[PDB]
Amino acid sequence: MQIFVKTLTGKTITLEVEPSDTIENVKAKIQDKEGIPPDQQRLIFAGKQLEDGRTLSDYNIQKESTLHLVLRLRGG
Amino acid sequence: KHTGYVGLKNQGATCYMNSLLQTLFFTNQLRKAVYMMPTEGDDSSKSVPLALQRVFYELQHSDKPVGTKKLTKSFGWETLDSFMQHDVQELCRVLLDNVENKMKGTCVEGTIPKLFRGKMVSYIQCKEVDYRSDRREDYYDIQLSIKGKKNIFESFVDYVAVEQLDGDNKYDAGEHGLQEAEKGVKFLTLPPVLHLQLMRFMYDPQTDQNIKINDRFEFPEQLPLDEFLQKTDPKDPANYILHAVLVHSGDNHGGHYVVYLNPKGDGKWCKFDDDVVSRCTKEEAIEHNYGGHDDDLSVRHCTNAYMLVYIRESKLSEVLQAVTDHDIPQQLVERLQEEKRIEAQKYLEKAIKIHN
Ligand SMILES: [Ca+2]
Repeated sequence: MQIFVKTLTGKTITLEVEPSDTIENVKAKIQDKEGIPPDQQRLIFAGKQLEDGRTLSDYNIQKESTLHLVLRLRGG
Repeated sequence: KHTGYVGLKNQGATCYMNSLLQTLFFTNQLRKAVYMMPTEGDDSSKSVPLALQRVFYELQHSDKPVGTKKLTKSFGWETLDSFMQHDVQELCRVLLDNVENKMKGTCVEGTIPKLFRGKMVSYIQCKEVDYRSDRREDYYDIQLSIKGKKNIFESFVDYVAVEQLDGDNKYDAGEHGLQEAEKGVKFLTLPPVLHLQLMRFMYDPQTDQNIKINDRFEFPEQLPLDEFLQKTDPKDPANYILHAVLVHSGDNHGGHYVVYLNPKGDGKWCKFDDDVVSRCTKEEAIEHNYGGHDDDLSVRHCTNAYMLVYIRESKLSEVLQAVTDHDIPQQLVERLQEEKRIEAQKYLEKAIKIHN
């Protein structure tokens, strides 16, 4: 299926994924389209940050769901 | 000092935590709800809601800096994780989701969504084929694009404007195969308490490093957002007031977090840097944190707002309603006093997970 990821710019990209895909697979599939390593990327879906090890279906991600990609401003 | 307010002890890297705690503590309506959470039967070495009532009680009563020691313990964290630097917004999304889950089933069930959640729409229209799809999302914050945008208003426009799903990102029309389309996003509702995350970073794959955006970005004291709603309400305009400015200083690897606040909703502001609380001007809290500021004693170049908190004019007497001891249950009060008395007698994860 085809979901939406909203990059750092704000531009919307598309990803082909099955609902059985782990978040790591989704992050790795962002890496091929955007170049961002899976380490540095955080995914947010309706306020819940996505967790490595769960799958898209566990968060009820369906066609046309928009995932928000953000990074980490670390701090002290 | 004549701030009356007290800061938080920093266990090592916990400024991101301290800055958030203040922001939430002064979200009054929220602080009340935390107080009324059933915890008599909870285990303090493991209860996050308990440790929060604890930090909120001492931030309200103590005239000495509050320790956040037990709060990390309730995360299921060891001492080392208190020396890890984290994104303040990442904490916000993990903590609030954890807590909303614990409030489920109690009397204060779903208090968090009532304050922070809104809705929006995502319209897709194929350019060549008559095919129109609609989807709707909830949000507890908004990611505002920063690079190239003067201020909050422009950043909203780019958020709500019409994008192009062209070439390598065609929309799956199922029957009609792949299709060039146009996506546009209108806001349906705006929450009583608005969390804004300023996308102050990017990543270049050609160079392979992520950079902090220290550019200038302007945010007003009053934020009329009615224009970005799909249907407006006359009895409730989408007018917001600045409440908190979460400030990250440093760029790239390092960091340090602070929060500026006018808790009571007045014009008086205060700077909460960990245990130190000091009064300050509006300019010190707003204009100084615009970023792109040239490294002077009054303001450093790599110091700028990363999260903003806005409260709807309409629902603002409600959100910032006063917190007395009348709103604190007696059963809580006793448990913390007994904790005091017994005390007198006497790879590292870089991903910020809460385990309880
Ligand atoms: Ca200025």
